[PDB]
Amino acid sequence: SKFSAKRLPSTRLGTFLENRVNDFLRRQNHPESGEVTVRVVHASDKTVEVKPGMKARFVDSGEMAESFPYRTKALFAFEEIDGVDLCFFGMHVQEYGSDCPPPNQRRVYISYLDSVHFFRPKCLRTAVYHEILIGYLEYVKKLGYTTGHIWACPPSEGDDYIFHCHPPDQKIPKPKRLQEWFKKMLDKAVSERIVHDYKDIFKQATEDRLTSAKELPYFEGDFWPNVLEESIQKLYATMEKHKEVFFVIRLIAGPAANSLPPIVDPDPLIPCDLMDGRDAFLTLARDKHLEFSSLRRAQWSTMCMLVELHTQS
Ligand SMILES: CC(C)(COP(=O)(O)OP(=O)(O)OC[C@H]1O[C@@H](n2cnc3c(N)ncnc32)[C@H](O)[C@@H]1OP(=O)(O)O)[C@@H](O)C(=O)NCCC(=O)NCCS
Ligand SMILES: CC(=O)Nc1cccs1
Repeated sequence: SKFSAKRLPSTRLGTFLENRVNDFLRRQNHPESGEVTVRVVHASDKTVEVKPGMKARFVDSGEMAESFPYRTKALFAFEEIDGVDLCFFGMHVQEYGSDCPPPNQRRVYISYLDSVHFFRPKCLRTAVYHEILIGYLEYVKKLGYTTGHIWACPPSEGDDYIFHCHPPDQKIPKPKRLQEWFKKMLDKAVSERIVHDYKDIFKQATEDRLTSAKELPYFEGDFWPNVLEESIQKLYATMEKHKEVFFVIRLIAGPAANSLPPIVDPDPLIPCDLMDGRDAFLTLARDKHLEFSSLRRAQWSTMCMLVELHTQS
């Protein structure tokens, strides 16, 4: 195909992730594995605005920035199966750099991740997802982001985070399973000296000696900004109750976290309105019936998705 995944423009981030995954695959040496291609298909500058209640309380008094700048990225992984691309993994992230005001400085937030379970061989699928995620943490660490933030909430039945119409026998993990799955990924990263340690949001706030909501990171679309608006101590109660779902991941700790030079992202902006957050691709897939429910349909949908990405106005 003149519209292959591999022909999508390369990025340092995508190159870094795909090389990590394919090196994992070379080590495993399984006869059914096919080459993985990771492409960043959207990167744009955004700002998240403090909502009214929090603004009135902390912004207007000069205690908190009014908004926080970030870059959003969308990336996708593809495996070559039978000389045909298959998109099997996607993620959108929010990256708050070194000039972003506290509390958000040098943090990354994983907005959404999703998958379609046709990776071959099946016995390496989870392992490959973990390699992608560990790579992403490794990469942002190298650039100088200090902390990663992951929300482990599975989609409710019939809801698709990124890919329209999942396979009917692709089970959706319960929250306990997904939380353990993230722990498994983070433990591997700990072993590899990528992650220093990780904590749920309640344990984090406690160890941080947080006493004011103005000190919690404030991300676009996250649970916490909405919780904070309703509130306007009871907050600490709500952090305890939902603590299992919210991982705070320390990449760089202690003194080496405060002497850092500015973060320099070597990758350019990538305008792609189709991939500016998850809604537009779901809308396109719903309208054009790009389903991901069987290997065959997913390959066809992948091919259509690729054509769109290559031919974007
Ligand atoms: C998160 C995700 C990528 C992990 O996929 P994965 O590595 O294959 O891990 P899962 O936990 O889904 O599946 C592993 C195994 O547990 C099984 N399993 C999953 N959910 C299950 C359930 N509710 N009951 C019983 N078994 C289940 C799977 O069938 C699979 O079994 P197998 O590999 O022996 O066939 C995938 O579940 C997914 O795309 N989920 C939807 C998106 C999402 O939850 N995003 C979360 C954070 S934004
Ligand atoms: C405020 C906060 O830490 N939000 C989080 C989002 C995801 C994991 S932790």
